[PDB]
Amino acid sequence: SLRWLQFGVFSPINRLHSSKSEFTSKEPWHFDAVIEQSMIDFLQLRHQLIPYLYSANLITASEGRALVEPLYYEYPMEEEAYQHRNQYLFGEQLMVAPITEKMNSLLQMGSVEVWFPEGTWYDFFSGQPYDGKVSLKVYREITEMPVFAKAGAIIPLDKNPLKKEEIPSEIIWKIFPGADGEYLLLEEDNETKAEFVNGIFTVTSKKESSRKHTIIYGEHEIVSAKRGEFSIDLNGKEENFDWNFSTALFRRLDIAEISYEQKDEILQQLSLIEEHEKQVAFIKTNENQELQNSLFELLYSGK
Amino acid sequence: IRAFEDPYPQVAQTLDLNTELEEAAKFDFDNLKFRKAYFEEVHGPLEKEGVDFWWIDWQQGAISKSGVDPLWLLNHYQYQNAQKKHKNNIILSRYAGPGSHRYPLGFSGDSVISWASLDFQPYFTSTASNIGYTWWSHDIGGHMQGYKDAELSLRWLQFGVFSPINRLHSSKSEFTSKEPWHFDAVIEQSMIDFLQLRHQLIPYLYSANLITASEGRALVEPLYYEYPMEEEAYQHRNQYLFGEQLMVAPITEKMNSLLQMGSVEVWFPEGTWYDFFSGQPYDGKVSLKVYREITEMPVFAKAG
Amino acid sequence: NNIIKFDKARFTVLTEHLIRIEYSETGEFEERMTQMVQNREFSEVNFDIIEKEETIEIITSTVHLYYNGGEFTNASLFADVKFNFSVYSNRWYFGEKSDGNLKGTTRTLDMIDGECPLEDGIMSKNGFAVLADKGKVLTEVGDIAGNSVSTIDLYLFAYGRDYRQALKDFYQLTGNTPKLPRFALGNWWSRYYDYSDKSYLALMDKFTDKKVPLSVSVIDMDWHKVSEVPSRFGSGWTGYSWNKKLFPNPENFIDELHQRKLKVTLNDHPADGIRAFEDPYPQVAQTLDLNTELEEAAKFDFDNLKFRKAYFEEVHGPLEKEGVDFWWIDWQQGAISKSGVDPLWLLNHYQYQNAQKKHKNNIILSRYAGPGSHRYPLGFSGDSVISWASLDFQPYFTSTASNIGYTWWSHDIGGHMQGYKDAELSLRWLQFGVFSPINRLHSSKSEFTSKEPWHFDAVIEQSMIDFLQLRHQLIPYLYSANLITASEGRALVEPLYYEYPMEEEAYQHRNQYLFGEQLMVAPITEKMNSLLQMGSVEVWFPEGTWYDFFSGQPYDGKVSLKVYREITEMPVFAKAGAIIPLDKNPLKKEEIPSEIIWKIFPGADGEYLLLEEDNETKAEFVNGIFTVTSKKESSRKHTIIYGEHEIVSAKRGEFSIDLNGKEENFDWNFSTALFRRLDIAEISYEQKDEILQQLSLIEEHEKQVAFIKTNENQELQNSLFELLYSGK
Ligand SMILES: OC[C@@H](O)[C@H](O)[C@@H](O)CO
Ligand SMILES: OC[C@@H](O)[C@H](O)[C@@H](O)CO
Repeated sequence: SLRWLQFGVFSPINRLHSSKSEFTSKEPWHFDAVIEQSMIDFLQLRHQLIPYLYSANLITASEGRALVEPLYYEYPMEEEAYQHRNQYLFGEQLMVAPITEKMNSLLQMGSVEVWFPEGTWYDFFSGQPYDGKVSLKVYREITEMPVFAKAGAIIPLDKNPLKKEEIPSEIIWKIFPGADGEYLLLEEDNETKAEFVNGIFTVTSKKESSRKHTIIYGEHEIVSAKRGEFSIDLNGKEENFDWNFSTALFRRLDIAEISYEQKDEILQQLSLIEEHEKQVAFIKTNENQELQNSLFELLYSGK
Repeated sequence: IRAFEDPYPQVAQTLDLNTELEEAAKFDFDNLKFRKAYFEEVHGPLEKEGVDFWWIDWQQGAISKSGVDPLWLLNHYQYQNAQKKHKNNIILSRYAGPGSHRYPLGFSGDSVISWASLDFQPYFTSTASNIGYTWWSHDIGGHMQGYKDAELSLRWLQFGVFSPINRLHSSKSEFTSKEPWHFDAVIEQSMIDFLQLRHQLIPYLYSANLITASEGRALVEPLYYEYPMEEEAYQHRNQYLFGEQLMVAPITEKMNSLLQMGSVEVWFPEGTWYDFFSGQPYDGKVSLKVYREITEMPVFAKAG
Repeated sequence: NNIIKFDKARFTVLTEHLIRIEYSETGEFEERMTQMVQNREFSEVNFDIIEKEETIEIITSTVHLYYNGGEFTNASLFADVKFNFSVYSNRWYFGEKSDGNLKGTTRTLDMIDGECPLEDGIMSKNGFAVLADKGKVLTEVGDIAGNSVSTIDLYLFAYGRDYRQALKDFYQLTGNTPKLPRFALGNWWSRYYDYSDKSYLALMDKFTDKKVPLSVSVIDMDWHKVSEVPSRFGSGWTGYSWNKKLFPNPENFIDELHQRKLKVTLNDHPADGIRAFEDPYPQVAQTLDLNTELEEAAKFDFDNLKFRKAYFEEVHGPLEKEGVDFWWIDWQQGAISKSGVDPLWLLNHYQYQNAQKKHKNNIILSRYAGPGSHRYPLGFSGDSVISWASLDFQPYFTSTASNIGYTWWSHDIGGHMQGYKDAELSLRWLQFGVFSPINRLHSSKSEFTSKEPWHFDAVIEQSMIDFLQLRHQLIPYLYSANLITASEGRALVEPLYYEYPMEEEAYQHRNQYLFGEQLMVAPITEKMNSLLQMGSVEVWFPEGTWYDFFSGQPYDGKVSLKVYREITEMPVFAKAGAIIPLDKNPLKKEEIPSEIIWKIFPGADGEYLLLEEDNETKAEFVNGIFTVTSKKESSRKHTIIYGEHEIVSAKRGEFSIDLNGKEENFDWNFSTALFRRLDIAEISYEQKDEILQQLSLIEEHEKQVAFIKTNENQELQNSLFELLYSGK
């Protein structure tokens, strides 16, 4: 039910529905506290995405571009773009690889094989980095979805998803460091251009308005509730996400339903072995094949 | 007490040791002067800093010149010495044979973390009453090695709350903490609820403690103590009487994923029984498989 | 000085790490040698004593040994080591076992299919071991004298993880291993088969035709009467009388083997003694005054001086006169004797002594007879079951034996009896055998178990012939190591933990070993994966740069890496700067090589000392300069191979050559190796094509590894990973 909702949020329309059974309600509070909270978080995220969704709607209607695109629309000459049936582009800034198989109980994580095009990619939620071009098995807890953004991506989010407003009074601009980027937010009665060029972020609009703009640069909120058109130099600011190998490794070993002797040995050897190639050699000896692939994803992001 | 230790100068003077050769005060509990140095000059300064009682952690065998197990010498003499610190003081140490119940508490040590270890422990604990050793303190959730399973940790804590002592402990792993918040919101909340319940039960537990001491009745009784002529009382190894008012059937096997519930076969003696938590009723005498979510434990009370 | 008495005990501090402990009811302590101990003369060492009325403590650099008086008990006699290898296994108690012992060996592999228990050795991960001396005392000249007056006699070893020094001082205490003769280090031929003189000589000539060198010709029990023995005598198992239908002129047959430069040994089953149908019986019956009309047997009795003398002079004597060079003592009839001395120990002790009258540095072939019996090489492990499990045990069994100083185990290469046919098992076993102390092919009485290479298909036969030639190329290296065992107490075969005592991985690769000082061996002891058409073993590479000795495939240490080989290749490695001498002429019958190849592994300095019968030759590699010198001059011609290329051919005398200009790199390359492994693999052609294309196209090493990580064949992932690791 939770994986299906994760997909629905990153689908054209997010309509919860069920047949006549007393037992098939999609109410988040039908489920346990963990599932309930994750469902509520995703349902709030859908409303946060409405500006991005409404803009892409106006693009479909005016320029004949689909919100959801097969990978081969953007990468028609890459063979891997035809080999990831459930992977897609979601508007122009986001790439989605939904987890659609039950978790491996030994890992306490589900997984999907992701194709990362040439470029630097970040997990939209965690900032975990990936060097494209590569095909890589990625693992997530049942509460986390594989959604990626390129260096230079700019995504607008409604800052007030619960407040009943015909158009957002406040937009968060979420920026992924490491390249130039551009987002055009089309609305009922405006257009707003966010530009990021040699570390300069500039917002302009065809019409003035009372809208207040929040800017998040990688990890850090730089500007809260700033009105009107402006420019800010982000060259001074920390470009790096907090995501780190050591923290992620500890979490994956800690949730895994494996032997404590194996957890201890993996934590000790990956902490002690400095050379990346010898860390990979160490995980290649592990008898649990899916555990190897999970540890490999962390070592590949951390390379 | 070896030559690097803080108390060594004082012990070396007391026992006439050659300090330039770094002569150790070797463990010798057969020796009156060694024991006196151990209690007065080694434990003494640590008790003056505020140590209330001693966890004697002996795993080095049964060899002495007297032929007396050093574990028995430690438990006997340290229990006696503990009464100078505090009225009705305790130790925490392994079982030293029949009569060593005079030196509570029992400490069962380095269990492997497994469903198997949990499934043995209620039987182990009630069976110990048959040699009068009624205060076993097990590492709740298991000590070492074994496998991670948050459900196992939660079932183990349910049992510990309805055991003689509820001591959370783990080995040296970064991964084996028994903190409730180590686990997900569901497991964490249930663990917190069970830990609160242990303190709710202290009046009951403390009253039963006075009964053990004055009347020779175990807190944890095998079913056959109350029902000696009932064959079913010999066929439910993990089922027990917990004081005089409660019957416990801990769940000690992983849940059936299709039901999202664990189960145990309970024998209900003649009479009307209720689930202590839910009020679910049961007409005895019957043997019935009972099912609980991982957050719920089978504990029963009779009408009245 | 180094002797302290207290109560009824005596303590001798032989080294800072070695203490003799004795108890005596009579106040007399034992000075005589024992079956085990040959020498208690050691240089004075420093230690401290705390002696009180009722207690003594002896303190060395590595142990506190305590005695509280009275009879030795676990409470009265104990010791703490001055190490922290364990949290609480650092105490020895008299008569108690502690954990950490790395084991030693056992009498035999008779009837063992896979693993069997071993006795304790003198080596422990926790730093101490006790070696009980339960043997009889010897006379000056080495005869059994009777019971020790030291009714308890123990050696406490407290060497920590200085395993090499423990073994050195054990050899000082128990006597060094004698020198082997060079002939023992070549290939032996053996088979429990009723050869005639003609059929045996035809086989030796077939070995020559097939380019397989041999040093020893074993003749098993069918040399003597078997089925002809009248049943009133018992069986034909014991025999001292030639079957004259098979060997009508024994002395001529043995001269024929001698003319082929082969040493000859006969199987001896001693246990039924010399019975009345035997050819030597009239002479033995005269000497021992037996009742010949009642057919009184000379029953086996090695406690008896007159029996031993009759056995040596009147039974072995005539066979040795016919040309028998040395004795295969094949005892499987138990440990019972009036003296309480194991008949196997008496045989090994006395036959090894007697064998020295025949030849300088002569040998026997016999089962292990307990601590000190390394004085009577060679070891014979006996009737192993022909199985993968038995081969998988054998490397571990062999290196572990060094922990009780028994360094010359000769296993039946390819296993002895029963079990199952598998040509690949036979080939893997020979690979190990070649890199073992002794390479003796042998088999039980089956028509189907010959170890002849031509028993097998063309691929297996050629590989077997190649490995059998390699054994003879290795005799210089083996002989030099043999002189090092005899002179310095260093085993040819060492467990990894002798060199790397502090590396946990040195305890985790049971079948991996150092073979002399220049080579590290990881034999494959499991059947191949048919999908890969390769077998594999997990290898621990210590820090440093390693090369496959055969291929020059490189490995950056420290790493644990699964390595894959076709059934025709063995994992043997050498470090940067390794120098290994090879006989250039393994098939030529020379008493010492006329020509040595010097194989140099580039990338560091190195040094090798080739010890011989009447020379020492030093090879030095310092800043790209290779230099050969010798204690004595000789006609010897030296060939130098530096990495891939022959630099100097057939150069005489001492000399120095600059190799700084020459190619250091081996040809071994990723692309060639990748193609070979994909090509032999029994996998889909679509997978082979895709792997070849992607690993060629993807340039970044980490993305090549990411590509192989997606492969659904887990073992193919590991095989491709080994290549990428070597190619990083
Ligand atoms: O002091 C460390 C010990 O291993 C303890 O943690 C055990 O609980 C003793 O049984
Ligand atoms: O003499 C026949 C024996 O069976 C030998 O072949 C064995 O190798 C002895 O162990």
